[PDB]
Amino acid sequence: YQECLGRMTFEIPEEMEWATYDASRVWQISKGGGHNFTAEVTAVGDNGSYDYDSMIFYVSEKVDKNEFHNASNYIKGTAEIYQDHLRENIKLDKKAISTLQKNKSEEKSIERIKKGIAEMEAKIPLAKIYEHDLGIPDSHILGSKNIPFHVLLWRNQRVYYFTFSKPTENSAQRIKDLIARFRTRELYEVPNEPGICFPYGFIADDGKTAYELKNSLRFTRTPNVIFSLLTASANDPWQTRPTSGLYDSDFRPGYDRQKWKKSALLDSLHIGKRLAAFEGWRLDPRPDSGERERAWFGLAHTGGTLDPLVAIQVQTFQKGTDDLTDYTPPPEEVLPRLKALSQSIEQR
Amino acid sequence: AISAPGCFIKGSNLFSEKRAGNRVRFFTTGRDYFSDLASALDSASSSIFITGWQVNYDVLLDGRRSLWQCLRQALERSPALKVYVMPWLSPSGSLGTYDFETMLAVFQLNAGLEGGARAFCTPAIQQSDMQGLGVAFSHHQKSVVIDNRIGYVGGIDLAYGRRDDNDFSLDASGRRGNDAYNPGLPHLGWMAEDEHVSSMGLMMATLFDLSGSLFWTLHRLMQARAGGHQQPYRYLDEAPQPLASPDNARLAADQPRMPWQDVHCRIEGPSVYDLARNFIDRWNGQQAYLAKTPALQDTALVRSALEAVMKWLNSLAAAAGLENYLDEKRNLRLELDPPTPCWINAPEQLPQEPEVRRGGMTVQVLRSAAARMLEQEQAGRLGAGVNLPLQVGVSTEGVQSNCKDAMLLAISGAQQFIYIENQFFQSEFGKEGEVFKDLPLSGPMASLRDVGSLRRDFVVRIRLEEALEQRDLWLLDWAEVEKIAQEPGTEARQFLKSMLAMWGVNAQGWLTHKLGEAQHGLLNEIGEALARRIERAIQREHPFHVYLVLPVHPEGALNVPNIMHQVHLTQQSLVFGEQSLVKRIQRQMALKALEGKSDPAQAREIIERKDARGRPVYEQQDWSRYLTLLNLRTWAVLGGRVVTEQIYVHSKLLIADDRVAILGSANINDRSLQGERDSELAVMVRDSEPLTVRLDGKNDAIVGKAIHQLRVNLWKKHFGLSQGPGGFVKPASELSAYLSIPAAQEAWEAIQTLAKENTRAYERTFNFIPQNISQTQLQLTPEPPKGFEDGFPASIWPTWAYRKPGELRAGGQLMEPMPYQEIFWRSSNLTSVKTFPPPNGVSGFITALPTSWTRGERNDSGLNLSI
Repeated sequence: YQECLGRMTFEIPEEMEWATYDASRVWQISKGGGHNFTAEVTAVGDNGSYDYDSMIFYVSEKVDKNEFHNASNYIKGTAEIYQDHLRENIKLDKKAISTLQKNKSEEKSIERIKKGIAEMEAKIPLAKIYEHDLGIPDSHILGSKNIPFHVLLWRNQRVYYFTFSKPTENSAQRIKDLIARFRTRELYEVPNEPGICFPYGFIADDGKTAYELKNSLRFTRTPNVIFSLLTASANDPWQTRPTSGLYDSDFRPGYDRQKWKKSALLDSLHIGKRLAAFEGWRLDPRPDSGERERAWFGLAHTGGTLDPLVAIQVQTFQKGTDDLTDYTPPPEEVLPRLKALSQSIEQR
Repeated sequence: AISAPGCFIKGSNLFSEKRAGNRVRFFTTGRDYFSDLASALDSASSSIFITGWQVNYDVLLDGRRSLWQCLRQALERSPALKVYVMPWLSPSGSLGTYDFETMLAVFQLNAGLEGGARAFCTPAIQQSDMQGLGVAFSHHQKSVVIDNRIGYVGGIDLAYGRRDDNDFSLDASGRRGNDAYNPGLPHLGWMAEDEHVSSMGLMMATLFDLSGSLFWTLHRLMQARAGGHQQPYRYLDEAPQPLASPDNARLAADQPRMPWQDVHCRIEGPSVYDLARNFIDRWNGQQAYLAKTPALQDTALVRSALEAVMKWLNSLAAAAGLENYLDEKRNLRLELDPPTPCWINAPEQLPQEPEVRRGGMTVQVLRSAAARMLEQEQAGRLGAGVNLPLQVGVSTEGVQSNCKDAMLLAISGAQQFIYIENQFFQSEFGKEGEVFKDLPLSGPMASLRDVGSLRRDFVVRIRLEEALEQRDLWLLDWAEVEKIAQEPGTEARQFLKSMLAMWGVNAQGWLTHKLGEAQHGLLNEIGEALARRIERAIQREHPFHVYLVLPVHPEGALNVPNIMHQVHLTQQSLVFGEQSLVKRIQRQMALKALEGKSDPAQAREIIERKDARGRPVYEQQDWSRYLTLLNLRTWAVLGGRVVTEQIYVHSKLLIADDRVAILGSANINDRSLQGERDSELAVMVRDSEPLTVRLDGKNDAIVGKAIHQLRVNLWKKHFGLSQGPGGFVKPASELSAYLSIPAAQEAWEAIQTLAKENTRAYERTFNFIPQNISQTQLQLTPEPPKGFEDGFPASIWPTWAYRKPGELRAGGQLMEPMPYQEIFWRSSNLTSVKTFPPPNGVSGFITALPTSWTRGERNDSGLNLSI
């Protein structure tokens, strides 16, 4: 009963589930937002980063090869539609210049519009989408004319997408090395070598290259309350902040003072061995009339300057927002289990 | 009304029924309406009722005389005149900075008038279900009825920026003061060095001349009116000096005004009685509401306030002169005059019941109102002892949604074509498509929304998070804000103003959230009405069409979160949403084209999976067979620089088979269409004379002539053909043939191609204007020769560039100034201003509507859908 995220491992008190990409959204993964629980009980931005040529990856839930094909179909359709738009611009410009050339009309702009057309046509061929093979079982690998990127994979009914913002001339070499080092993994399984731990995956390395992962967590007993785990290396090139996706609206929610009452939430919670603060808020019903609903928020983020940054964000979801049909338990009911989980976090 | 199966609305809560024998004269520009209003007021003899969303007396009617001047001349001419004015009242001091001088102008309207007080003013209080959320609601009723015989209704309220000519000119030097309307730009002029009139100066001057129940007592002293000679005012009676904004800044010479397109009508007949009954009932209801006794504590507070005001006036040695009415230079008692409402129970003021006449132009008056408003009007009728005779089918308790139900019935009864020209578009669109909750908040919106993202070290010292949460100026730390102001750095110096603006925006963020629970979704059903009619046309496979003309973006700058959220909801309703108008049309067309070899229940899933492009089946269909969404734009040269500006389509006009020309003041948002929030006056005019027309070029049709001419003139202006010589926009003469054919396809194909050509020319010249594909992407670190051809959709600020749109860990910024910024227009010495080569090939004012603007970008402010 233990799991690892990023480079840290922890012990889980009871049954748990990770957040993976939406099966209904798998095909449009080039526009990646992140993993989610369901449509409405998600968080913002659950995905991982790696310093190997500015790498980002996502993990899908159980999908099939039809959706795996639909993903590359969408990636191709994007470039197709851009080509169509580019061609219609050329058509409109040609009609405009044909109407312009009429009996010594506007001068000193024909060269301008012609050089514009020249640029517009020069940037035409680079938008073609080319597919590759690379000798990888069941991989829809894409890329440019020579430099490849946008990796795809399908193992154990999962999807692994690996994109690199700055691939060089040896991009195929680098990405095939990386996917050679890649290895699938299973829930409640923790390896014994340095690498990266994300839900249902592990890539081994020397254990020193920078990383940044974030995911959300939820007990199967209490679906109304979720916890999102944040991990990153020390002094990473992205300098991710402890909040990272809260937008100063979950800090100060709106409510009617007539039927509910709010209060601060400062508790005690030590992660690993070091002690951490817990600054948030609590929403409590008032005994004036029948009000049985709750909500609260909290965040603890000790670390980062020398050790890997570890942040825990607690967020509650109201009854009836989704398939969940249970009232929100008060914080004191579920905080003991969070304390039990937080004390068992250690780095490899 | 027998030439078509479609008839008026016929329910129970209807305010009134159709009345024939009406003389209807439509108006297409504001100038014509103002001129006709001046002439009618010059003809006025007996009684005038005025109601409007915003009434201003600074406006010029005929170009030489203002509204207050015309009204005063009417009063001088008629010794038995009776004027009642009923604007809309904001429950707070002011929602914005429109004006606040209407009450004092009506006060000065009785100054020096022989005889008793023949004029009365009564601000209108909104009335809805619970009003806790309803404080924000208003009255959108516009009407002027003259001598119970001539009435007006439309969307053009007697306000600034409404009087526009056929040319659609961008030059603002001609207009005076507050008449140069352009909310988008930061106005950078200045008028009141020594010429114009300060807004505060005249009101404190009127306080000097005199020598929350404050509004109640001010209207009480308004009712206790000194109609005799008190003082000849220079600035409004012999020296008509223009007013100014609170900051008294104007639109600069090289800054374009914002053109304004609206429609209006004049009526004469028995329906003027309908409008007069509406005004009288509302006036009586508001008087009865006023009859309630206010709080004694509030009365004492107002007494102390007026005592302090008169003490300050006495301390002002120059101001402490002489008084004669109700004050007597402090030698009299206090001001607690007993209330005495002035009803409209006089038999002269009561309109006579009009006879039923035949033919002409039948008109119906439509109202939306709340149960509270109706019960207040019943209370007013009982209190004043006034009960006008009513037709059979009218109700007085309940709710009205006459505008919404009327639009629904016209949609359900239309046969060939519909033309719409509106201001807003907010209906149901399903659950949002291409936008998801896991997706990070957009670039610009996140910059506006999050307050700790920028300068974490500078925010952790001020620690004003708790201050802004608790909403306390004293809790705001003066020491920390002063330390940050004194911190070194020009960027810090700008950051002080930026964070002051952020506090101004975010000070009140808890208006009404948990009134029940947070929900999403629009309520009114005009969009799905269009979709259902279009789908019936698809199902029967016979020609039908619908247009929509709307503004590019709502009034104001594009850096205001509520305006951005309205753009989000507009795009979701139009196209983006998963069950939008385009999606519903595409689904029906796919279902039709796939009805050959497909099981009934199976097809509902067969139309769903993707093609080789990866996109679902129904996305392959072309909706341009049922929809032509268009906007309006122009350009000019002011002061040696190329400028462009949108034409705000503020009209609320609607056409139904060239037989009906709807008009009024109901938008396409819930706040106006649902009925329980806001009140309005829309009319539903019906013709009575037949005219032949070759609508589709092959089959003859029998429609009206006034409606046909109104639509022809609307298009004629819309294409630049009606404007005068010398303009910067050439006419679209090739559409003079196609204007009269709304059912032939070649007409809409021609207009659509012209729209696309105009859009392409504008895109070639400018890049800050809204378009689909961002042009600031090229100005970045990535090099073109490597092989970077992505073409990202433009954001809500089209110069904003995205390094990676999918997430927010990358981020971006603006690469070139936006028009609402100051560095756009002001040639700062430390930088160099950017100019653009003149555009070419641009004919007409209509341009394509950008449906890839803000694609996959999350612009939600988190504020109430109602407010």
